[PDB]
Amino acid sequence: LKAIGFEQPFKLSDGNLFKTFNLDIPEPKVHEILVKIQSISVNPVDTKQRLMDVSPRVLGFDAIGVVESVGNEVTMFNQGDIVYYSGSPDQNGSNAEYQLINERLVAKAPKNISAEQAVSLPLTGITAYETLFDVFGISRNRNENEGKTLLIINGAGGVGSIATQIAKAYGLRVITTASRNETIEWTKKMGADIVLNHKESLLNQFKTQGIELVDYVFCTFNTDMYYDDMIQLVKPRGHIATIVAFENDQDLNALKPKSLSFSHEFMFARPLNQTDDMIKHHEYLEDITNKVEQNIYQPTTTKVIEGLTTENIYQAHQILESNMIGKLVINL
Amino acid sequence: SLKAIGFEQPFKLSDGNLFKTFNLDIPEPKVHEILVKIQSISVNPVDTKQRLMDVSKAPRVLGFDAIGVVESVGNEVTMFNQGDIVYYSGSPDQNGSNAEYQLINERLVAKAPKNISAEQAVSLPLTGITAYETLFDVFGISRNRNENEGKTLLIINGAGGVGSIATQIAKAYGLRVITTASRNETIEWTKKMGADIVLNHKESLLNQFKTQGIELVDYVFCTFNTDMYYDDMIQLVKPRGHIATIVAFENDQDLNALKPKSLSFSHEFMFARPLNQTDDMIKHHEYLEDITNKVEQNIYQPTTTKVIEGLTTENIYQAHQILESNTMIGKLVINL
Ligand SMILES: [Mg+2]
Ligand SMILES: [Mg+2]
Ligand SMILES: [Mg+2]
Repeated sequence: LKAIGFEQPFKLSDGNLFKTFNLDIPEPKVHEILVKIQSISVNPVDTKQRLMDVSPRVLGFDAIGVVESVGNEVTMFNQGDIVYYSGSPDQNGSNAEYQLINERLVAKAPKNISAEQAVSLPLTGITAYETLFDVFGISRNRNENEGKTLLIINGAGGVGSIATQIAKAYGLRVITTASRNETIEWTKKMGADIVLNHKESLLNQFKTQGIELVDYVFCTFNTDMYYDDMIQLVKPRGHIATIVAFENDQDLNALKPKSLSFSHEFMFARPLNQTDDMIKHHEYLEDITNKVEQNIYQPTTTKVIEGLTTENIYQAHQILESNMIGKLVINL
Repeated sequence: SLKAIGFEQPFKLSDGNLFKTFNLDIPEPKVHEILVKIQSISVNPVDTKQRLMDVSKAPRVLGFDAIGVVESVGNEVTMFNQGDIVYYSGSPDQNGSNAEYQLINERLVAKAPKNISAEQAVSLPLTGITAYETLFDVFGISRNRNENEGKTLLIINGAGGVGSIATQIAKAYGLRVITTASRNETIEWTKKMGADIVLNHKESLLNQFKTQGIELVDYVFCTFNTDMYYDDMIQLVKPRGHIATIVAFENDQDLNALKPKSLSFSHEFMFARPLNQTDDMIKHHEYLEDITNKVEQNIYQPTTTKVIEGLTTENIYQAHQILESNTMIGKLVINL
């Protein structure tokens, strides 16, 4: 099988240091299933994971494809199944013709949309579900979330786009931020109830528009810039979280006056730590599938590139690092 | 008129006993306020920190733990009658308990337990409300014992005021509690409070977990020197776990250290509810009432270990010195 990888970490200005590789096709460990890949997505993380040492390295943490084979302990899937998933950065990525993945991290993909559209959803969707249900602790019952408001700083990114949809489906009011006609229209398309401009004072906008302090705040870009804003905008005893690493250390005492909680969401904590509850990833992907088939969620692919090649993956990293509305996808 | 102990400007204890005795009018309670004739008070770390704040209008009167008898009530109070024996903590934005009388909103008060003395009961309001918020609000433990069984709390520095009562609460609600203590006095005391396992925070905590076969914990909170133990709390908590402090950091911290295990970090502040006049201020009443019920059932024990007799400037000063020394086990009380 073919794969795109690298031997050492690099910045793009170093040059295109992706190379092709020819590997075997293994058999699936007992709870593993083996997947022939149809399409993949590129995520901020691939650009971040490209900088780490190499213990080649093969990136890719979004995939959809057809189940080639499964292991003797598999009860969840069959050869033939069209499945999508994210996986984990300590196993070779989806940047390959074939890929091994544990069954508990996978779900059948929706069939009422194209493969290239459905593959916009696994990494971003799992991340958003973990943020809403595990971190913030919203109810699976829509009525129990009545009166709750979520603020998403940067609604137009991959996680922002799907989290908006999920939060709406589960009964929340969703406020997002977007600062140009293109990102404003997109977040509105995703279901935002109120759109604010993150390049101008947010608290001012809350005051102007009569917006009360929010239950939960979720930052998806430049958290250093918005740490104090998140604290100002959340209600006492509320909860703020990020999915973007900070560039600098912060004052945790700033959380004291309102007795706040701060969470750093990382969707790979479950697989990386082989947690008892890795199955939640399957459960979240399955809910996504159901809601896509119901037309409650819509996919978020806006750019498609054809061919899993070193020139392509490099271009995709150039694009991700420019900081995209919705998702970038590559078809094999 | 009423005697109150207070001060005109923030000061260090090295500046001497600048507490002063004031003669003040006895207030009348507003609609939902009660007027309490104070019997006993406790002195807490927060007293010593608040003694460093600018005084907006003189004098500043501290004191954030009280028990006494209801003298009167505002005209829509329904939760209490004249004569009721009640206890509470209150809030730093109003005159505190270092006085013969005090006003407090009814939603922040509960009747005290009847089976222990006033000097024992007053050890409980501030530490207990802080422990209930940490466990129920911050960590989100269940009111249902079964939902908590199989879970473990670690308390770093377990023998202080909040650590003492939290150990009891957590045990009552079904958790395993691991505490840390590093000298004979504190080890014995935390065991007496109910700790299942006691570890030494002067030695590698992770090495103690490995060698004793301790699984990573569900919840960690730190009651002293959080800068020193931040990285430890991250090491010892389970993936997607929750860590918290009730004391301020000296230094900024790397919040990316929370990322690998997708962790939550909370800074618990007991006064956030009254200071923001939150809609759910009644939780303070609710937690104080649960403490009273469990004391009367002999499930919780009071934590007073030192008593000073007399509300005087000398005694308040001596209490501040004792608290600043960070050597107290359990609680220090002053009887009026
Ligand atoms: Mg299932
Ligand atoms: Mg929670
Ligand atoms: Mg009641």
